[PDB]
Amino acid sequence: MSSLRHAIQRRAHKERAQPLERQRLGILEKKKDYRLRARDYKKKQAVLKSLRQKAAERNEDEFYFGMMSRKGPGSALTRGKGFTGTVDGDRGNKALSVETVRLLKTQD
Amino acid sequence: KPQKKETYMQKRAVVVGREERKLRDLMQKLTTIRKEKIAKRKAKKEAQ
Amino acid sequence: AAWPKAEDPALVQELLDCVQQASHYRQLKKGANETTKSVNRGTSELVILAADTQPLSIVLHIPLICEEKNVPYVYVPSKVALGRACGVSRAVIAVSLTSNEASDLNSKIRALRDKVERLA
Amino acid sequence: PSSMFFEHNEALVPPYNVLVDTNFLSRTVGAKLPLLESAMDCLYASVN
Amino acid sequence: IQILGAEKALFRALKTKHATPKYGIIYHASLVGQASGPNKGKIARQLAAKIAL
Amino acid sequence: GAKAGKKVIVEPHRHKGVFVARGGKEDLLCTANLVPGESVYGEKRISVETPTKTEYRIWNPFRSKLAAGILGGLETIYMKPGSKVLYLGAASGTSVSHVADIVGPTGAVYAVEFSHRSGRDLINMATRRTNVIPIVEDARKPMAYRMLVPMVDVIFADVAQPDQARIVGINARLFLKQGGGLLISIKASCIDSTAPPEQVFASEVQKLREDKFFPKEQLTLEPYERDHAMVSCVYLQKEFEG
Amino acid sequence: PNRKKEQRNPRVKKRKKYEEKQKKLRSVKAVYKGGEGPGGYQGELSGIKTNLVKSVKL
Amino acid sequence: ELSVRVPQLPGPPDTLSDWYNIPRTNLTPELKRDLQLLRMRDVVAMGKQFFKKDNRKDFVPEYCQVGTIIAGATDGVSGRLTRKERKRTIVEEVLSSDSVSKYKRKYHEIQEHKKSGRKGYYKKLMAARKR
Repeated sequence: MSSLRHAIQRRAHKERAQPLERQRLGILEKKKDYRLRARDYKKKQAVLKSLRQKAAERNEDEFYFGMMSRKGPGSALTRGKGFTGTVDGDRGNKALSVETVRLLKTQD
Repeated sequence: KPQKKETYMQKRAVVVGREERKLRDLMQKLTTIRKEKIAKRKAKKEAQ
Repeated sequence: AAWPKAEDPALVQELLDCVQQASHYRQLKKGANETTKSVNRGTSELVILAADTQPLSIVLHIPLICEEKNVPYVYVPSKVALGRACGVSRAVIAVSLTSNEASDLNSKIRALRDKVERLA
Repeated sequence: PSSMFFEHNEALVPPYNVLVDTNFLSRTVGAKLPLLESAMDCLYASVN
Repeated sequence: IQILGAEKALFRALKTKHATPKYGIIYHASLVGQASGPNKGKIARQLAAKIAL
Repeated sequence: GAKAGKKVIVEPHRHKGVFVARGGKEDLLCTANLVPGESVYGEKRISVETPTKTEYRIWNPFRSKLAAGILGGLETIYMKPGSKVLYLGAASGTSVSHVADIVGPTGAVYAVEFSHRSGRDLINMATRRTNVIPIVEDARKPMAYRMLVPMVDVIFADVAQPDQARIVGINARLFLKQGGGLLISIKASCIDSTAPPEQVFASEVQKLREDKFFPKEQLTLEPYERDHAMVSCVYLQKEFEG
Repeated sequence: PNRKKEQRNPRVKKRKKYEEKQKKLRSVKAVYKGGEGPGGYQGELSGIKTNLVKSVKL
Repeated sequence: ELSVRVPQLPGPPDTLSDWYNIPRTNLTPELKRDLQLLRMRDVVAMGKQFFKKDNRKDFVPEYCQVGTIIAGATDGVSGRLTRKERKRTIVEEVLSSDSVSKYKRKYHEIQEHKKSGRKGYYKKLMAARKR
């Protein structure tokens, strides 16, 4: 049980460190750090597998009405060197009319 | 996309004073300490 | 002027005996300003006021705060006897004896303030 | 409630207030047992 | 002369790029008190120019 | 502490007429001052210059059992602005000023005091506030002020008497509407000095129920006063107004 | 096993158990603990919450 | 006697009728700083004084009014802020108070704990490998 064990039965076992001749390579990854690494990789691969399923089973004739108010991801040919697959969003700025810029420049 | 050119509404911004920057820095420090304290309290309550 | 005056038959001496008991128990405030401060801080359970005071307006000003805070007050007829009962070596005209959460004096306090509430 | 120190009711001091249910009352008449006398002999104190 | 007296709001607005006050002491004259709406500010301008002359 | 000159903001409470002024390190309770620019008993008050005449007055819970009950968390206090309140046990008019400041100019507070010098202080503060009328009479005999008190909506009862339930019973039989709100402040050491306070409170609630009230809330206002309770009850109904 | 300096004395253990169970009581109910101090009323020193009803609904 | 009338025909309430007309919040940036300070007043007194955890989604109430304590007539020697301490906002009073160094110390401990292993650590590991 738990009362049938001495304090030397309860005593913790210490963890060894990376050798000092090899400490420049980083920390010695043990089971806990390996579990963190494996959890992060399995999570990222699960998201990527779901994205690959969604890109495979895509209707080529789909029509949402946000397509008339968004700029598409395009291709590398149409966009150019600045091509990421992400749809570009708006930063909030807008082209500003001349009367309001006349007001702002009088204030400045 | 992070904008690289500087817009006119960024060029015409008023340089803020010293007292308002001290109040801004104090509000930054208080909000960070509040967020860390809230995360610690929520972790303790989740353990219980 | 002192309408809740204590009468003779073994009520004045019960009051002064409880006063001496509380003064031994260190649960008692002496003098007009200390009675006033104890009533205004609300720790007072009962307050004894002398009635033989040269001009009586002092032990007339204390009953207003006692009636506002609703604590019992009662007049004993001798400030010399009140000072002798407290153990002061001076004449005391106002005595307020406070409340504590654990004592055996509080039974005497409770019976005394029941008799005083019947006197009023 | 006041006078409760961690499932110890300090409000109950003699004379004890005792609520009586119909099952207790039918069985204390059935067992030839006087009600207030047996309650006082159980608690060693004055009940109402 | 249009914004004499409204100098606190004036220099606050000029330093924070807000909109300046339209009038100052001139508001409690007779001739700017008959107008209503934006004609109040227009009459304040015209009255301040005539006051300067 | 809550020093003079600190800036506070004043938000409304859950109750009507009461506000809570919070700021910095101390949140306090306040009521809108009826006569602005003057304190009754030397309390801290709160001036706000609206974009002058607006002032709020701080409500001491250690001095007044109603503010002690409000900070304890009563479900309602029955006194909206414009409701008549019969105050029994209006000793010197300290909390009666805050009740009058709650009920406002269109309400009325009938403040009954028995002693005479407390009556002088009450007549002074009711000279200041024109909606509290002072009645120097014994609350045990409500035939004295039946010309003065019309049928009120709320009764406050802060009398420290052993016959407190009978006093409130006859006063509410004479001057309380059908379904009338009242708040009674019970002091266990003055009701029954020998018995435990929870048993004293249950006995007083049972006596009110025999005297035709229906009790709906009860709190022991403990961090402000020892062995005190505040019992809220409705006269002759289950709901408050109708 | 190794036991505590508190456990070697049965009175001091029952002193520290009472000090921490009187401490756990203040976190549930409200103790009186003296009225207003000598300084007066410095405000309700730890918050006022408006939407909280703490009365025993009879 | 009896005159021609003036014809005056051309949402949420402005003033509360039941609370003696508290005006609606003019949500200035200083009042917004004050309200953020009031929801963070547990952090301001750094553990010396804890507060009732009132955490709604919006900290700005609908009706507020920024006022000032005037005077308690019984206490006026130490319960009264001096002329060099009566400041304009509440945040200015917090900044004029002490323990601003205490806030900065706690902020720098949080900043070390949050820069503990994120990306400068990995830049240092990559440089030590490449050397």
